[PDB]
Amino acid sequence: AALRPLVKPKIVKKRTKKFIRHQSDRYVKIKRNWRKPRGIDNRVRRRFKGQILMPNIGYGSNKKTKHMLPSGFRKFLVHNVKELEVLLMCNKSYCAEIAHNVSSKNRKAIVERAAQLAIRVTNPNARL
Amino acid sequence: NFAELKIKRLRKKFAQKMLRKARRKLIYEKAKHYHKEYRQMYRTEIRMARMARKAGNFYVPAEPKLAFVIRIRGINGVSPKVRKVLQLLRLRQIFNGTFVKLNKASINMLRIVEPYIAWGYPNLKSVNELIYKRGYGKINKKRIALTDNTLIARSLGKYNIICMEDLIHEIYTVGKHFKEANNFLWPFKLSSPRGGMKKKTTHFVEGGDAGNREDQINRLIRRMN
Amino acid sequence: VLKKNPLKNLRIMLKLNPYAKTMRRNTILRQARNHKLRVERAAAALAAKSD
Amino acid sequence: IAHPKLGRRARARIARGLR
Amino acid sequence: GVDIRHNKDRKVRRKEPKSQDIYLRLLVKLYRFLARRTNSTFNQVVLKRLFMSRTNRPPLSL
Amino acid sequence: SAHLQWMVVRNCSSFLIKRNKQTYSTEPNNLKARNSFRYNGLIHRKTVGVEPAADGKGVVVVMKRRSGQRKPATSYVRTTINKNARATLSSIRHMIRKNKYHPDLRMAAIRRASAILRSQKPVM
Amino acid sequence: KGKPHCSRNPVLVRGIGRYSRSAMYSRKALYKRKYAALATVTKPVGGGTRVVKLRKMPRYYPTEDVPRKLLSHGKKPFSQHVRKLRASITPGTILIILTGRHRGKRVVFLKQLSSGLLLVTGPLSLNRVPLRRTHQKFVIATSTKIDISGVKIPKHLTDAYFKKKKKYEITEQRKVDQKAVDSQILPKIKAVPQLQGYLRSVFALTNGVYPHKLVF
RNA sequence: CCCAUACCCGGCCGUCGCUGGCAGUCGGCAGAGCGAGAAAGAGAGUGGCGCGGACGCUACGCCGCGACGAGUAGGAGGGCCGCUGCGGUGAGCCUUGAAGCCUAGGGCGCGG
RNA sequence: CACGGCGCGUCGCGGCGCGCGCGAGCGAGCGCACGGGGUCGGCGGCGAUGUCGGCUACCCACCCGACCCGUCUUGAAACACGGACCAAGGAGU
RNA sequence: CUCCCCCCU
RNA sequence: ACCGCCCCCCGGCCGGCGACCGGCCGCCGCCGGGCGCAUUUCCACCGCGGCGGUGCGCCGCGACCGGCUCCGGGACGGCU
Ligand SMILES: [Mg+2]
Ligand SMILES: [Mg+2]
Ligand SMILES: [Mg+2]
Ligand SMILES: [Mg+2]
Ligand SMILES: [Mg+2]
Ligand SMILES: [Mg+2]
Ligand SMILES: [Mg+2]
Ligand SMILES: [Mg+2]
Ligand SMILES: [Mg+2]
Ligand SMILES: [Mg+2]
Ligand SMILES: [Mg+2]
Ligand SMILES: [Mg+2]
Ligand SMILES: [Mg+2]
Ligand SMILES: [Mg+2]
Ligand SMILES: [Mg+2]
Ligand SMILES: [Mg+2]
Repeated sequence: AALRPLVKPKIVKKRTKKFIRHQSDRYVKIKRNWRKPRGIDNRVRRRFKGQILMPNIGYGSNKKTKHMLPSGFRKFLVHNVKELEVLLMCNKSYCAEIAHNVSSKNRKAIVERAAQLAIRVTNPNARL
Repeated sequence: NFAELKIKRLRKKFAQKMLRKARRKLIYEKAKHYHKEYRQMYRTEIRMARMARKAGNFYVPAEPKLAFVIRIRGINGVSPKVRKVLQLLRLRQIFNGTFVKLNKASINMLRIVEPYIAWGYPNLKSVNELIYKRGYGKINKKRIALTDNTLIARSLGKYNIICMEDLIHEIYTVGKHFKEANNFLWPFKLSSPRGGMKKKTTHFVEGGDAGNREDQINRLIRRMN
Repeated sequence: VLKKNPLKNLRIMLKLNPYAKTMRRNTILRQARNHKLRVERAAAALAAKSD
Repeated sequence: IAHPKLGRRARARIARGLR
Repeated sequence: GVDIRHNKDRKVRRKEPKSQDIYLRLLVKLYRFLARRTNSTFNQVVLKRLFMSRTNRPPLSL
Repeated sequence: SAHLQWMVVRNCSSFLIKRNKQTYSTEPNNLKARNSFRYNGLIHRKTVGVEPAADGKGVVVVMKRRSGQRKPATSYVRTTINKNARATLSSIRHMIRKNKYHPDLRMAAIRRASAILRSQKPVM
Repeated sequence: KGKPHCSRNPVLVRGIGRYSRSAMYSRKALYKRKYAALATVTKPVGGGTRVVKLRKMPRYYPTEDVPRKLLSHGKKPFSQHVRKLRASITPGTILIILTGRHRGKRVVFLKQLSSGLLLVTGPLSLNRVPLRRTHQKFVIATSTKIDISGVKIPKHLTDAYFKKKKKYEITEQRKVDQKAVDSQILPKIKAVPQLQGYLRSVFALTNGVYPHKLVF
């Protein structure tokens, strides 16, 4: 029975696959990170049929559900206890995440404070 | 205090309500009169043709004053003159339509762009359906759908057009302010012709769709809207 | 504002043009009366033929 | 009657007459 | 497909001062409100001229 | 004044934290903990704050006084309320409203107080 | 005051009246119908009296709340939806259940219920189905009918009666109601030759027969 | 009868235009409007109980309507995209484990 | 029949049109809906060591599509040139 | 917010 | 010596003290302590109780309303 957001709308994504850089499968030196091809003969650049799609602004998600976690909350990164009280009034829509550098000794305190303050934490048992 | 102010509020409210009721009655009676006028006009041609046949002569009806034009060719590869005439007629998109009043200038302008348009003489039912279903008004340089009479009344109040019935009557009879009414009317965006076309490239006379079709434009409209 | 079709929405059509109501009422009554007249005339004609 | 200015008194007349 | 040209689609006039100081921006706030909630066009002209650059606001001599 | 220092501090505050397409404000007397002209607790002459009590239970309400604007030591008055939730909220509401003291923060103060109170109640 | 009279015009078509505005002004006789111009309770306490305020303020406001919704008119709860029935379905008709546990069993239909479900039963003495509800969409209505206009079914049975509770035990009330209905239904179907065996049988599709071709 | 990224209807992203709207959060010290076919005052005046009412507004913000969106050479804008160092600031993080590296784990962003 | 009061009625052509007063332009309630964008005040099942959910990402199968990039060029998949692969460095200061 | 009449439970 | 400007003292006005107040009085609010003593006030639990908001663990179904579409069946009328 985790804490639930104020409203849980139906998140719809126009696309879920990652945008793969052209010819990144043929070579290891070509990273998967997207780069717009600029060759004069490039099929991907010229938008030929059955080729790798290019990211447009048209794929942008709607503003109402943008950046929402599947649980319905929005992420916010915290490093210590004091930053947790910032989310006191952004309670029913914004969840907290402990930064990976935080030691377990402080992590337990942060998670217990969040338990008091009724702020959801997406990684509450990250060190046990 | 405001013992008088409170009653004045509802006095103003009642005055506005009575004004609205009077306006509704006015437009209702005007619609009835327009229906009578349409019936009179429809029967007059029949009567004149009958009397001419009885006398043994012929009765040539008046040349139509109103035409409907639909663009039936794309944007790619258009001669500059044809492009300019299409821009002037406000057909910047395929399966766009508009009303044109007829004279020597309109005849020659349409003749220039015959291969790109299908035009004819619209029927009263065609005008009614086009205005009611696809009719949007050009208010403040914005395409606004006509969902209330006040939108028409503001843009054409000075010309004594105050509702859909005035707009339709003025368009169909080519009134004194037909230019203003038609310009206020945004170009119609018609769907593709259900059932298909015969042949887009060639003229209607030779079995195609381009050019002038006298009254078959109504058959075309029935499937394009 | 969502645009509804006046040709299919009776009260939208009435909002735009109140006289449409009287037109539709008159045509419905006229059609019903004409159909009744034709039916009774056909019945009388059949009776006369049987006679 | 429908004119907002000149029809005010006629509108008043019919409104009172309805009573 | 629509037969139009997008060359002059975007107008170039200034929407706000390019300057970053705060006093001029406060003046701009005040005159924005005045222009949009008053029918007088003097406020509109003054706000437009507040937006302008230095070379478009030449000094006026006594 | 107030708008002047707001323009100064809207983007160059030590209390400003901006990350994850968000922005938050940190200074003490700021209900909703967000960067805004209304809720910034250091700019305005009349400011309201709600904090948890130093003791494990209760709520401290802080009101900025009108005279010592340039005297930080004697500029805030603090009152501790330790009662039931309904009467605590009623007292805060009366203090905000019947004093005509920055009325736009009434609901924010009530919401923040309610929260602090819940936090103070033992967990399940 | 005043007894509520019925509407003066029959509905010609939905939303259009038979008589016009002037005909209504006449029929209503409006020419002679002209017209012209809590939160506290005092209680004694053993002190004195206290003005207790009912509807007291809440002791907790949530961190944030959703706004109201815009108003809409055409939406009504399921309780007062208008109920539709297929023309081919009349009391005393044989139906073929298509989706229940009783797949393809010929069943006699009795009454349309209040929520739109069909109250159906083929006497469980022969085809083994009790008084039951069935959606009108999930049944095939064949064109064979018996005459049940002269039978009485209890008025106490309804959707509240057939509503599921909470192992399911059949009640003596269920048994007696089923007996009461079938004691009248069975002789009617026994009059028609070869009908009991027809109801006992189960509908099925064999190769070479197609629903769009075969009539029922 | 079949179907294109064309046309019609709908949703969503963005751009442009309206140089559009909002400082009116005016509350027991109050009275909750400026959508309504008609340039302009819910004009001011003088004589015949229960203490109560959601969100807002980083104005470089928020909100509403329309139209539109191909692109090499090239031009411009925005990047809470990225790398290294410096002045500030986070009563920041860290041997109860930083940097770096690996991952069939959970996610965000159109993308970096 | 989107007709409905009384008057003074010429505000008038012969009555209709069409003006001036009538506490002076304030009657109220309920109810239904083809009425400024969907609701149900409607329901049914399956859930502890074998089952529920996991767009994407791991592997595999199938149908459709699909020629290797960069470059000069009117024209590149080219029987045009550079390129075995990987790491680091590398060019409008 | 006037008054009657008719029919079915 | 004269003129201009500025600082200080005194006298008289105007304005502000919301980038800058003290005392007195009045009104209101809050807090601490008594008065108050339980038909008031508060805390916790139960009901498969109701209203309102948000949602269903997963898989499904139905109903009516509206928008846009494709199609079918009837009936009426006009030039003819
Ligand atoms: Mg090329
Ligand atoms: Mg071509
Ligand atoms: Mg077809
Ligand atoms: Mg050609
Ligand atoms: Mg386009
Ligand atoms: Mg340009
Ligand atoms: Mg569209
Ligand atoms: Mg582009
Ligand atoms: Mg790997
Ligand atoms: Mg193939
Ligand atoms: Mg080369
Ligand atoms: Mg070239
Ligand atoms: Mg060679
Ligand atoms: Mg070479
Ligand atoms: Mg080589
Ligand atoms: Mg490198």
